[PDB]
Amino acid sequence: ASAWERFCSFITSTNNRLYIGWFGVLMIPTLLTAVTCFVIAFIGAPPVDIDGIREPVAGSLLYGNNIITGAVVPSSNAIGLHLYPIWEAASLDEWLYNGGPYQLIIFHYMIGCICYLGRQWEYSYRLGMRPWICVAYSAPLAATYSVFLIYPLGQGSFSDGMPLGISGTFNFMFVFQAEHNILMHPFHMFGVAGVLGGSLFAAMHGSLVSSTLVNSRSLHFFLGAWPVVCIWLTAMGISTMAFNLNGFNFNHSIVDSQGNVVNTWADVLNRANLGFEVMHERNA
Amino acid sequence: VNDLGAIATALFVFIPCVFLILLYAQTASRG
Amino acid sequence: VNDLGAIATALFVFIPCVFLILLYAQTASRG
Amino acid sequence: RGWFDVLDDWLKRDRFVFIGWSGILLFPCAFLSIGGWFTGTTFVTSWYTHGLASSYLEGANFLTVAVSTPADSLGHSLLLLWGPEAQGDFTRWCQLGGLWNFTTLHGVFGLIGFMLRQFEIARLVGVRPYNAVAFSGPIAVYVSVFLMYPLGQSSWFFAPSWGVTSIFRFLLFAQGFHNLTLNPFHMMGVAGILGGALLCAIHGATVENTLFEDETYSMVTANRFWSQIFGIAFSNKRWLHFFMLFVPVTGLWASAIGLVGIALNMRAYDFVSQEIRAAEDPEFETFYTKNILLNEGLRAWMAPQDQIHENFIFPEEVLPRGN
Amino acid sequence: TITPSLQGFFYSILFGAIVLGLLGGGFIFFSQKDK
Amino acid sequence: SIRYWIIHTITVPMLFLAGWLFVSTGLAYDVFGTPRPNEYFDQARQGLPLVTDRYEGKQQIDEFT
Amino acid sequence: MDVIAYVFILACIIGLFFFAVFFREKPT
Amino acid sequence: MDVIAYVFILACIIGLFFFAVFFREKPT
Amino acid sequence: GLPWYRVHTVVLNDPGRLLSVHLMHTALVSGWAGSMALYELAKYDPSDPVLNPMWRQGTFVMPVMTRIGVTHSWSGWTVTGEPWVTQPGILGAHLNFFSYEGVILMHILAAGLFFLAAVWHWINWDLDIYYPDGSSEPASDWPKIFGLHLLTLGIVCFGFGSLHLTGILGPGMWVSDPYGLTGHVQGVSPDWRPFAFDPYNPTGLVTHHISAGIALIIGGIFHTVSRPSERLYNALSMGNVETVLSSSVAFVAAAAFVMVGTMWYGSATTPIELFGPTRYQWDSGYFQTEIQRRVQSGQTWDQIPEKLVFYDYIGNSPAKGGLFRTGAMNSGDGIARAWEGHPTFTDSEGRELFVRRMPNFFETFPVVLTDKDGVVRADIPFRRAESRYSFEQKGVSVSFEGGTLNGQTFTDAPSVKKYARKAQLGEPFEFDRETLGSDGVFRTSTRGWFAFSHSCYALLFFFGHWWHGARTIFKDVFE
Amino acid sequence: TPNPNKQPVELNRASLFIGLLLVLVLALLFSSYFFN
Amino acid sequence: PKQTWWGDVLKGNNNSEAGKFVPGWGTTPVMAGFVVMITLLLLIMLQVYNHTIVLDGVDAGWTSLGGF
Ligand code: CL7
Ligand code: CL7
Ligand code: CL7
Ligand SMILES: C=Cc1c(C)c2cc3nc(c4c5[nH]c(cc6nc(cc1[nH]2)C(C)=C6CC)c(C)c5C(=O)[C@@H]4C(=O)OC)[C@@H](CCC(=O)OC/C=C(\C)CCC[C@H](C)CCC[C@H](C)CCCC(C)C)[C@@H]3C
Ligand SMILES: CCCCCCCCCCCCCCCC(=O)OC[C@H](COP(=O)(O)OC[C@@H](O)CO)OC(=O)CCCCCCCCCCCCCCC
Ligand SMILES: CC1=CCCC(C)(C)[C@H]1/C=C/C(C)=C/C=C/C(C)=C/C=C/C=C(C)/C=C/C=C(C)/C=C/C1=C(C)CCCC1(C)C
Ligand SMILES: CC1=CCCC(C)(C)[C@H]1/C=C/C(C)=C/C=C/C(C)=C/C=C/C=C(C)/C=C/C=C(C)/C=C\C1=C(C)CCCC1(C)C
Ligand SMILES: [Fe+2]
Repeated sequence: ASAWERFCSFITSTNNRLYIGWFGVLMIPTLLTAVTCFVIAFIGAPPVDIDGIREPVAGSLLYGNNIITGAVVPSSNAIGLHLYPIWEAASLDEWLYNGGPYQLIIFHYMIGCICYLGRQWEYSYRLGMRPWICVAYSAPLAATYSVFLIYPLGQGSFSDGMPLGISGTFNFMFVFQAEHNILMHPFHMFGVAGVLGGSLFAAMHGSLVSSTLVNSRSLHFFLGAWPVVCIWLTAMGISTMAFNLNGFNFNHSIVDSQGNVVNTWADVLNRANLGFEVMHERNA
Repeated sequence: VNDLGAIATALFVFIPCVFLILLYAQTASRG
Repeated sequence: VNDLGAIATALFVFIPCVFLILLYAQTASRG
Repeated sequence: RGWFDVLDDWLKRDRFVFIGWSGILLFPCAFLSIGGWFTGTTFVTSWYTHGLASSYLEGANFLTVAVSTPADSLGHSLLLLWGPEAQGDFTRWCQLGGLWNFTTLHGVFGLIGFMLRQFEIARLVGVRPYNAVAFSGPIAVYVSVFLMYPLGQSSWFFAPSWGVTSIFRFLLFAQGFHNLTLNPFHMMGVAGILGGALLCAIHGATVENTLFEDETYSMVTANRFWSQIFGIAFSNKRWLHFFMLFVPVTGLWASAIGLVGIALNMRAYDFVSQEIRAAEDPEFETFYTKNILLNEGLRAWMAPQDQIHENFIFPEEVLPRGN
Repeated sequence: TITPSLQGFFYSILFGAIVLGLLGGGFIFFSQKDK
Repeated sequence: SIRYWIIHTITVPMLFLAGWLFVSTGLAYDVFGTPRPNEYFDQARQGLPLVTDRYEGKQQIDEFT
Repeated sequence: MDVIAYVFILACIIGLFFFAVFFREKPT
Repeated sequence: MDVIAYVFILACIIGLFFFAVFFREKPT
Repeated sequence: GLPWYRVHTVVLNDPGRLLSVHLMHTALVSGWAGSMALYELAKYDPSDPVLNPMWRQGTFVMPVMTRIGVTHSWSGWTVTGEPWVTQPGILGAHLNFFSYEGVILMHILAAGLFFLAAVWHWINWDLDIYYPDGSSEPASDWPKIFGLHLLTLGIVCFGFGSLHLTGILGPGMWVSDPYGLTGHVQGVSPDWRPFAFDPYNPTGLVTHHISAGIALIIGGIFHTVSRPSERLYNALSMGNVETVLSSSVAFVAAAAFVMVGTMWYGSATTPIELFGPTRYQWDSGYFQTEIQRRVQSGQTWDQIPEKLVFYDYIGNSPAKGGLFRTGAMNSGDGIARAWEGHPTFTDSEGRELFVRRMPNFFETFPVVLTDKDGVVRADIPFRRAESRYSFEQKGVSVSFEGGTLNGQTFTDAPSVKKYARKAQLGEPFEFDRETLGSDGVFRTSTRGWFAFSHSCYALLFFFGHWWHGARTIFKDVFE
Repeated sequence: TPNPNKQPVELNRASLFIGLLLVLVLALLFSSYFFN
Repeated sequence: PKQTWWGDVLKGNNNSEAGKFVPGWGTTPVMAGFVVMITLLLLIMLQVYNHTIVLDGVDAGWTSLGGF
């Protein structure tokens, strides 16, 4: 009953309402920090110079936006990959102006996510069950790390990271499509197949069980495995596109015998990408 | 008139009413 | 914005909520 | 025993596959739809309707073949092989895009036949036909996208051409012109699909990781695990599986209502207060406004070639840019 | 007076009758065969 | 087993060649109206043959042809 | 005032989470 | 719109009278 | 207890209480009809029938009333553009009573009566009729009840077609010209020649409701006498009311789809004087073609009837609205007051060019003034860009024929730009927003709201049909 | 004469929480459009 | 079980022949023909509305309103 032993028996105990565990020891502060800063910076936060051009972009509720259009703007383009802690800032108002809250939120959130995976494993151990829920959870984890961490690393700044907002997500998707043509990348096709097929198999399994309940184990194995594998693949696809290894490109493929070019659907898709791109790229 | 006049009247009508109806319903369900 | 936007949102929030709470209360009072 | 009873028993007899009465509608229609698509990709081109090379003879790729939609001038003509357009000439029927109508209509009747088939099979086995009700969602999506949408528009030309890159063109067109991503019904559809995938994944993993060392898995351990890890858990198996059924289907139906709304240009294209506030001062910039700008750009840069029939001519001066 | 479009529709009824008749005839005939 | 092998050996390559010759002899272009690689444009007919009328589409293509 | 509507709905959601976590009827 | 508020309250009162008259629990 | 989504099954086995809830639903529906019409009357502007018709004003039920006879109001005004004359003088001239308020009063009265009947049938749930001669279990014969109902509806359909629609003993129906100029409520005469199948010729409607009416009467009589067949009776489970529910829901969904088709594509039932122009009349240049031919037919520009030019505005199209842009159209671009007149544009060289009109699709369009020969002459470059074919660099005057700006010539570059944008929005018009605080963004007419709402309803009711068919066929399993 | 067909209506706690979550989430999603 | 007057009037229509059916197929063959008939009728109308079928002198459009 050493004080240290008593503490350990408290944390690694299956009688709390929510299991804490050693991974949860890191999970709780980081997640609480991320949630608190996200709430604060989503309700009210100054406009952020996303383009690093002294011109700001607002995203908070008190500055005009609603839930659909509000967001937490990524840290400024001038910062690059530099960590921007509050104590490493010239002035609080400036630190907000450069987009520090985004950095705070995403870093605490990513650490909390990986610790949450660890906590899942730990409790599976403490209860005496095979410890592979965490393996399945590793897929959406990979996806978030792709959009928030790996893509900015490949692109050199967190200004290319995903905004934390509903409309920011769509803006990110369209700019990503413009610059990398993700639709014609096979890994995203695997991901689309994964989500749609996962819904299909979920509906089929639920209908069958709920209809007759009024190797079969391999059935549930396949249920678990299919969408997880596809999400791993599409997360890897995003990560590869973060290193300028873009998808397929079939523009200007068929040419007339004399030398003219006959259009195909890929050219229409490329022209749509061209529109998205030229609307992007403020200057050149 | 007051834009909040209608809202105040509606909430005054509604809140005690839903309270009373809830009490009566959870009384009558019981034997 | 729409002056009726807030009213529509409030009634949407409230009516199903009071319905559900009433059903649960008159369920739980009964054994 | 009249001819009808003989026919019925013959249909219901066990074979490698089950035909049933539904088969009489499903198999011919499904086979014709598939054959129409294969023919349209292999041989027929869209050089006369969209001015594209969407066939293998043209030299296209598997990702660029497409049974392209009929021309714009035909409106919503059914394009029968013997109609006022084709007039019995097979080649003109193909060039005008009649293969699109052939494939889509026979697909509709194949889907109807499949739902009837599931009704019939559940009737034979003697279990609740939740499978048919589940399949009702895909039929809603199909009817909303391939029939109701082009019917609410000017012509079949605006329907999704059967393909891969053609479907991608349809997605980008919908974003550019209807701003679909901002539609709440599409948001419910996305939530339904992603939640269905989530449910499949975690249900499979849980059942695998609570297996008894021999239904067949410790429901008690699974319940406690999820309660103490996530907070909430299913304590009822029937509810668990009905929920798995319910979520993706509901997502599909919500998206279907979203798609029928945009078929009438009854689209949630913008937020009025944001437009007003942006008009007042030019400094006010949010992500929604930049999405609007992207939509303007995509419309301008895609319209001259997507809707080639309209003979749009936009010079370089009028094309929006980030200057 | 008959127009080309109406005549086409009449030929459609002919062809549809033929298709349905051949399908139904095949089904009923084969069902009767292996009684 | 063995018997059907004779029939399939005699037939399947004949069908394969049937499709092969259907493409090679240029019959497909006539059947489906698909232009020959030189038929997309003349030496200067670089305009597109797009149908503008619903009622007389086949004749208009005949003009485009 | 929209901000008040959004914040009120959100606070109600959080309260619902609190009650759904710590006050669920015991499974049995 | 005040007229609508007044008329709605009044109609609710009349409905209350109808139910209080023809649907009271029997005294005993 | 029952789950919240099955609470109403407690009337499945009780014919009396089932009838009671049907009567209550009918009371609600009739009450809504009355209340909605009352509200529309209380928010209406009869002064302007030309540049502010009912469809511009967010009316929903008024066009449906007006379709088959009701035009005037007790306050006097008619919708056809004349104060109502009490042409009624005798019995069979109730026309002075059945104005909008008369219909409202009758519907509210029906609501009350149906509510009272519903209360009565709820209390007296155990009438002897619901029970057979010698069995305690209530049991109804659905086939004969269907026959009786069908016979009643056939009689009413035949009466509607032959008396009301023909105008023999009724107001007739709304008819109009191909361009929505003259709108009468006149009787129609039925003709069985094939052109009565033209959906835009009203003579079909009467011809339908007569013949179809008779077809129902026969169809009623047969079912009032003929028994079902064991085969069908067992297959469809005619002893179980759930099958009636399934089939009825399917029928109603099909009806909704057909109605949406007619509403969106226009027909004789939906005239543009009532519900507004379709979205295809803008696409096909229907009104622009007509006007251009009329002016080209020697008439001067100022002599063009203003309804015909209002129809050529794109703000009237039902395909320019939004899902959450609420209220009447006049809450949008504002209420029109005057037509500025047909504008024409000329460049420095004096060549006459035209502005390309914005299609239904585009929320915004690039303004491009092009030579009639297909060569772009001038334009308005993007928000801030340097140009070579430009508005000012080339210089453009605009001159207006007819209307408010008659004979005028604006060469002020902001003025030319404003009227260029107006010209690409159809016909230039005087719009007021100060009265209503209008938002400048468009809204859809009555036609669009009908199409959208009932397409959604039909889509949902198909799923309802599938579910209830499933619960009928699988009845032994669903318990 | 009493009606046999009367039956009570049941809704347990878990169902209440599920319903409230559905309602609140739908309200949050659609308010941003209702305010337009 | 009140023996009202209207109940006396209508009970014969309510459930005199409740649960009675004729054996076999009965009129079902005849019904078949009727269905096929309407299956043409509706079809024709659709095509007439669709401008697939063009009846002589029947211009399916707004021009047919001429005469009112
Ligand atoms: C416009 C370009 C485009 C189109 C048209 C398009 N996609 Mg995508 N697309 C997909 C489907 C899809 C379908 C079915 C589809 C057609 O219907 C499309 N797409 C279409 C999915 C397979 C896949 C996305 C699936 C997906 O969402 O992946 C998981 C990603 C995340 C963030 C999961 C988050 C996990 C976190 C632990 C959550 C915990 C925090 C939460 C607050 C906790 C709350 C708890 C409590 C309080 C309630 C996808 C992607 C993705 C992208 C991108 C850039 C795109 N896309 C782009 C497109 C991914 O990065 C991305 C990708 O692959 O990277 C992972
Ligand atoms: C008197 C002559 C006649 C008339 C006018 C008439 N009936 Mg009948 N009739 C019925 C309804 C009815 C209605 C609703 C109705 C008026 O609208 C009529 N009838 C009218 C049913 C109650 C009953 C049998 C019910 C019954 O089984 O009907 C057949 C079954 C079904 C599923 C209907 C088929 C529907 C399809 C799913 C539609 C799919 C649409 C498609 C996707 C796209 C369309 C394309 C288009 C362009 C072509 C009946 C009978 C029956 C008969 C007979 C002989 C009749 N009738 C006769 C008539 C039965 O055997 C028989 C009987 O048993 O009498 C007691
Ligand atoms: C949504 C698809 C659908 C349609 C359109 C539909 N049903 Mg059902 N349906 C019934 C009647 C019915 C009628 C008379 C009818 C056509 O008029 C329909 N249905 C139609 C009852 C016999 C039976 C029980 C009914 C029953 O229990 O209803 C209880 C419902 C309650 C307390 C509220 C539900 C909330 C709604 C959001 C109401 C919103 C207001 C309204 C929208 C205003 C617009 C009016 C109009 C335009 C719609 C039934 C069921 C049931 C279901 C389900 C899933 C459905 N349905 C579904 C449908 C049962 O479980 C269940 C079942 O049978 O399980 C045993
Ligand atoms: C692209 C996505 C997608 C595909 C390809 C798909 C495919 C399938 N779904 C089925 C079922 C289901 N899907 C369901 C829910 C869903 N289904 C979903 C998404 C899809 N479902 C989603 C997201 C859900 C969640 C709600 C359920 C509940 C079921 C089933 O019960 C059923 C099955 O049994 O599953 C195993 C099978 C139906 C078999 C059939 O009709 O044969 C008959 C074939 C016919 C009728 C021909 C159809 C012709 C089509 C419509 C048009 C032409 C298509 C071309 C030939 C190919 C074009 C390809 C290009 C576009 C690239 C088939 C494996
Ligand atoms: C005209 C006036 C109309 C007024 C409004 C009427 C409103 C009626 C009530 C509407 C709401 C009903 C809710 C019932 C809720 C309820 O009790 O559900 C639980 C219930 C359980 O059914 P059982 O038969 O097991 O038990 C029934 C009893 O518990 C209650 O009757 O199942 C369903 O209702 C099936 C559908 C579930 C639907 C919800 C599934 C999704 C939940 C999560 C979604 C939101 C989160 C998304 C995150 C991204
Ligand atoms: C499968 C796959 C994944 C792994 C790699 C691998 C290379 C193996 C790859 C396979 C690739 C290959 C070579 C696939 C070959 C696919 C093909 C072309 C299959 C095609 C079968 C063709 C069919 C049905 C055509 C049927 C045509 C029909 C009815 C015609 C219908 C008709 C129409 C269209 C017009 C009117 C007249 C008529 C007759 C009614
Ligand atoms: C009681 C009495 C007896 C003797 C005769 C006398 C006349 C005195 C009689 C009195 C009768 C009177 C005054 C009857 C009045 C009846 C009335 C006003 C009935 C009600 C009509 C209102 C209805 C349906 C409600 C519709 C509301 C719905 C859909 C719910 C949601 C809505 C839907 C789903 C569509 C979009 C809009 C909204 C609001 C979201
Ligand atoms: Fe399972």
